Amino acid sequence: HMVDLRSDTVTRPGPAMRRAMAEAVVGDDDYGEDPTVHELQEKAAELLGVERTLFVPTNTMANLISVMGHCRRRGSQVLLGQECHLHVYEQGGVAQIAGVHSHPLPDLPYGTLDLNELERALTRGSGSPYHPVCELVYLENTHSSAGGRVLPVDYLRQVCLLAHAHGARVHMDGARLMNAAVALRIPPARLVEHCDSVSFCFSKGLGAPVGALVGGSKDFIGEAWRLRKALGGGMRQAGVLAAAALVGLAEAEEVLPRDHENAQRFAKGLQDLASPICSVDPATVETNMVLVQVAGLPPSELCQRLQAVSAEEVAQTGRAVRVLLFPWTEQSVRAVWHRDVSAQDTELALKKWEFVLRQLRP
Amino acid sequence: HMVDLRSDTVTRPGPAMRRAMAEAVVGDDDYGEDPTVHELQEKAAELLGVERTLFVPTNTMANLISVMGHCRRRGSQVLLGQECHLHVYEQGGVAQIAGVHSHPLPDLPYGTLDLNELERALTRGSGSPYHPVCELVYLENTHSSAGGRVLPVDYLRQVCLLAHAHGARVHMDGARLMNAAVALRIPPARLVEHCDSVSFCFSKGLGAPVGALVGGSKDFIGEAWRLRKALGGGMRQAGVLAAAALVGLAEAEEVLPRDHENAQRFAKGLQDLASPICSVDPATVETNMVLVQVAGLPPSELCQRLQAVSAEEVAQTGRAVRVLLFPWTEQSVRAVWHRDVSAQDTELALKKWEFVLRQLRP
Amino acid sequence: HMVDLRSDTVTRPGPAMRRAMAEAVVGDDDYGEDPTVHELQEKAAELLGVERTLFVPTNTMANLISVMGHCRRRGSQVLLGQECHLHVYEQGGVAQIAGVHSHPLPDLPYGTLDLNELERALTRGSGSPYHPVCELVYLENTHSSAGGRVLPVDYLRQVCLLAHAHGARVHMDGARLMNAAVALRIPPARLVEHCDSVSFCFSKGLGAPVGALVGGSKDFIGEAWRLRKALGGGMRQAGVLAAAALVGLAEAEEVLPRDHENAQRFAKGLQDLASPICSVDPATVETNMVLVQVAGLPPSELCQRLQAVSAEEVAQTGRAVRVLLFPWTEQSVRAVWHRDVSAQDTELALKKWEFVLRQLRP
Amino acid sequence: HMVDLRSDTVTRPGPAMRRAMAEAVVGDDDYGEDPTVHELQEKAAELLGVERTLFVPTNTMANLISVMGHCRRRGSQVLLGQECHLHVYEQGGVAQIAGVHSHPLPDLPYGTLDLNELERALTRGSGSPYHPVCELVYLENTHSSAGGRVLPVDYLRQVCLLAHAHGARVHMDGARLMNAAVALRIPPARLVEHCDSVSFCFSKGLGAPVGALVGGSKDFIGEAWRLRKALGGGMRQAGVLAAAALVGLAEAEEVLPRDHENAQRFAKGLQDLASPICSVDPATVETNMVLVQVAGLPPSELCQRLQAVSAEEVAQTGRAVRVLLFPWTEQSVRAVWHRDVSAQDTELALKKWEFVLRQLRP
Repeated sequence: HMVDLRSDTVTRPGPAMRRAMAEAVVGDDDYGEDPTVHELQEKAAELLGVERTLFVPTNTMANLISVMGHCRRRGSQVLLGQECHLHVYEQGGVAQIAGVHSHPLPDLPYGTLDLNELERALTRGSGSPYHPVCELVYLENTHSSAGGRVLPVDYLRQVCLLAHAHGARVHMDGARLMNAAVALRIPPARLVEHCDSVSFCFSKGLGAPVGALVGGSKDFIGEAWRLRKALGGGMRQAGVLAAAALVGLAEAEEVLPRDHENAQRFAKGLQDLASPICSVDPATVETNMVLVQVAGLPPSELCQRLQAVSAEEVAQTGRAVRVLLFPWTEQSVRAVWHRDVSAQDTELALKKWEFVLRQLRP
Repeated sequence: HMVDLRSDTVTRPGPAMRRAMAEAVVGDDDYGEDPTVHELQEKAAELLGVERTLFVPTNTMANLISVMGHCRRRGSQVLLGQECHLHVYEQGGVAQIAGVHSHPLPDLPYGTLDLNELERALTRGSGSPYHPVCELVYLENTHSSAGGRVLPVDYLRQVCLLAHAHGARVHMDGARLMNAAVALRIPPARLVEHCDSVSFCFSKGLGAPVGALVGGSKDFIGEAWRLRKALGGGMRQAGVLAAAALVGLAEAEEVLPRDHENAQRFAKGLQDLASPICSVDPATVETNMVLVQVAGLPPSELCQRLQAVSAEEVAQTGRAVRVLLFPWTEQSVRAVWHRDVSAQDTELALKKWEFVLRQLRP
Repeated sequence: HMVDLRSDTVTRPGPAMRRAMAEAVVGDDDYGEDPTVHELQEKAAELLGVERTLFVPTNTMANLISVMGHCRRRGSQVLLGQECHLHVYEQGGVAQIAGVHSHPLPDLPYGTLDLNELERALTRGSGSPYHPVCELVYLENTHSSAGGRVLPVDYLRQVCLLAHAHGARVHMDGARLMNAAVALRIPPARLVEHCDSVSFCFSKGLGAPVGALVGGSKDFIGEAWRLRKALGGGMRQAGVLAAAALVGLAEAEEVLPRDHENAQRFAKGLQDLASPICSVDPATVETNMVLVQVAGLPPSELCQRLQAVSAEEVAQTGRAVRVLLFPWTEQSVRAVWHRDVSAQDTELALKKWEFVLRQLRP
Repeated sequence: HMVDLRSDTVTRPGPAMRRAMAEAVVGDDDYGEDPTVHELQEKAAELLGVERTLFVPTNTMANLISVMGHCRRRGSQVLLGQECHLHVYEQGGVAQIAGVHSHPLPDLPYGTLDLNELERALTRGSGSPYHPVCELVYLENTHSSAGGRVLPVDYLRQVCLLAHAHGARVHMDGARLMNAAVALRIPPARLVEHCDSVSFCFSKGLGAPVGALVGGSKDFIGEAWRLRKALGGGMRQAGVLAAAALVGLAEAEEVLPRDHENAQRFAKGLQDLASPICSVDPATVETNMVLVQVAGLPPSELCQRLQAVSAEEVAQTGRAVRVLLFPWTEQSVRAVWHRDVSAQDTELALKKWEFVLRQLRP
């Protein structure tokens, strides 16, 4: 048996999604003739509170388009977090493709940036010609590398006040924005109100196979089209993909709460083991991610043992469960939940974790 | 009734394709865990005679990845045609994204480049440090802007001899490579043998909704992966799209011959009208495209009249056919055939053309 | 004896220039505290009829700054000539540094672009989002590769009318602008009136060791400063160089006429030889350059023989003159005059040419 | 009277330098025909222990060329300090020109990078294709923003061991490398032994008006030539500037010690005042810079008062000294010494500082 908690991107299409793709009404999106893509873009615009949206192949391209759309001036700068996904896991595309300078600030704690450090940075070269012009403050909600932490609304409000005062825009990587809205029990628009543009990903917790989009004003999306075209994201009959994304958008408020509960149950379960090797504070499990601190064992070996199966596992547990995880830091692993991990899969992953921990107990 | 000959990208998925998408076995392609994508990449590699292939969202990204993969040296240059699709209809991405210099040579005649001009250009800065280093010769087969002209094998052989002598690679934009192979009645590999890398598009004549790929050696595709990632083409469960592309690849040798026949029938039909306004040489209709020369009427108005319907059309023709076309040059329009244009649609488009021509006859 | 006609860049500083450098009042130009640089920028602004000017190290950087200043929009395009210096002999910097697309048009004939082809190109993607936006028309006066041909004022007037109608700017590479003004016997401002920005080079015919500048409006030069800084052209005590440039600017109207006369004398002299190997039309020698057509001998060997000295040369000529020249095309060489080539040096170069031609006469 | 301690770039040429420029033997450097430039490049290569050197207009271009020379791979990364000059005061050229990603690490303390953080960063994506490839570790000696701190030899040795193990090169911004060599009383080559390439600036403490250069192997300088050309640093008769740089290179070991003594005298003098507003630890004044901590007064106003002159200054001091300084941080100012600040100017600047401090004493 397999329980894959490496990422929520591994979500596979359900039967309602598979039917929607085979029954999609499509056209050439490059000509603006795909009705299902237009339906997705209009519904997502209403959900996010933006004027327009633009369907793209990946959330990577959506972030890259947004940065290029705000930071067009030669000698522009993005203020972002040093552990945000754009700065670490996107090939440095801000530089090698957008040609924009990046100024990273510490964000590990709770995915938030120190408002004092952010103000000092926004003021350093706010008018001096010797410094690059900060045209964008880049935010990520939820913050992936911090464990799926939720950015509060008031923090988002303070960032926009600080950015819009120094003549900068605000973009929010909302690759897991619905995970944040459900955690706060607020409509997603309340978070997007405090930003100029937003990314939104269907291929993670929502369960769609392919797709993301850029949200913003008409003018910003108007120029996002040319950038999508130049990067090679201007597909033809994309309504096949948008049909599946429409299904996941409707099931979001019902599917995502179960991912948060399963992650919280796992964190509480690991805590109830009182192991001197693994330590988790369930109060830090805000969404679908659990960061487990490891001691005395390299995190890679913990993932290797949890993925392997032994005859003694079948003895003291009963089942043979292969738990898939990623080593995150030098002293921690990361578990991500999604709709293909059932609550019974979660209990089985807890039992595998008990067995592995016991077989190496100091 | 609608007969859309603007482009072969408007092909809509058939029932076999719609079923394949709903029945696709998928995984995360970013982890290399989608079996249907791997099946498409292996079959296409055997079809094209390359070591590996890499599925991408669009043929635009496939060309951009190839140029970036060959022209990485700072101060690199691409030798290409001044009417090739990359140089005209791709937002100048060779420059604004790849940062590579372009040297266009005349290609309008038959999509071919003068081998003397190509040799003189390859020799100008072949060793001088004052000139950019030519690292790629860019070819397009079939050539779109010239009317779908087929590049002969011997011409491809001479280009590689000239390019590989001066230390340059050869990439072939094969957005309509199967249209060329069927026209020559040869396996597609015979054309790809004379190039280092190749693009291949499923979303045109093959009929798939979304998808293209890069073909080449293992090492070239190995680095194409990082470039696909940075540009935002690294999708997750792309096996949904690759399932439809596998169907069109199997129906290619049976679907494309009908597109060439319908285009040839139309060109002969227009010729049998002997109109002093429209003139076509059917000998120039090598694939699925027909360039119609217009006189005394702006090509935009000809497209407007062919798209419109009048009561007199219903009189002298019987049916109300809306023929969709694009104005190509200042004195010509362009018609492109595909599997959604039936042979009976072709005859109806001929009758609409007769009516329009007669109602403005000088 | 050496007569170096390879280029007019080989001009060495005179005693008045050497004194001006040692007596220059200088400061930190980066702080705007060098008075001699400010004096040069103000005098050149009055000479060219622009609002401001910005001293730069090379004419290469001046052209690169101008292109970057006009073509900042992502997906911008420059319309230029396929034999202009920017497109051929500047490492493709428009692409690898500015990230701008280039659309070259034929200019070899007389350094001019066909106004019909220029209008058809400016109209192709003037409003379509599928094409790059043409934001600059790039002109070169005098045109180097064509033999120092002068662009007429009326042609410059027609280009601006055509460019400013389609929302594009006009930049003029005036690396040899004074050579054109003296040829037309008009103030240099009459040429710059028909452009938005201009380059101007002191290190060629004017005789300065180092220096060039960008001319334009206050706002354009204001942003040219940031670009000069980013490229590494923001020098400190540049008044040392600007002092020598001020001397050459004052001697221009007296030094350059002698270069045109010496070149014209050489062209007439070569014609009076009636050789079936070398042919020049003196009517094509508009400035300080002479293109000599060669037959039966590779142009490289002609340069080798003219540079070499034999005992038979000392016999039938009397002196041993080493004439330095560059092979230009496959059938032509290029001679460029400057202030370090005296009129007596010109006669000696004619005699060397007679001897070489006679010793291989068919 | 003026005492300008804003920067050491304000050094003006001396009479020996002014004579050297007027007596320089020059040629076209673009053709490699300037003997004085070749003399400077050979002497500097012997001084630095590198194979070749390449004269450039500014130290900004020298750093930009080096980064571009090492980080050519698409998706390359530079590891540097977040307060190094390249990352803060160079328009973000690593991004907007070189297209390279930057990973800044904390360096403020002593200009050094934590070897553990540097190892963790070099190991994160050392082999993973999901991360950019670190091809350069960027060091600055002396570190400007930290107060001219000297990087020890052993630290340089440990950085190269760590960088060369993970397949990265090491470049050292030696804008003030001679200030470090004199401080350590070691030949400059001992520092350059622990790097692959080096920058070296003549226009600061050495006193030359214009000039810098890149040092490295033959192959690295060979490609630096093409990059210098593309950026517009390929000057013609640069031997005018190289003659002055040769004079400053010979006077370095005699001029720079006086700048360190004057700075140390000032730091001790300010300390002997025991003011609760200004505080300096003379042990932190390693070279020609003094960072003065300010309290109760914004650093801009302290610079304003020290620059202004009052009748009460002429009373209690005797002279009217205008001390020029830059505000550095929110709580500190920065003073930089050079050969145009005499030791008697230093004492006068101390007396002005006493007067200003006393007139606002809490």
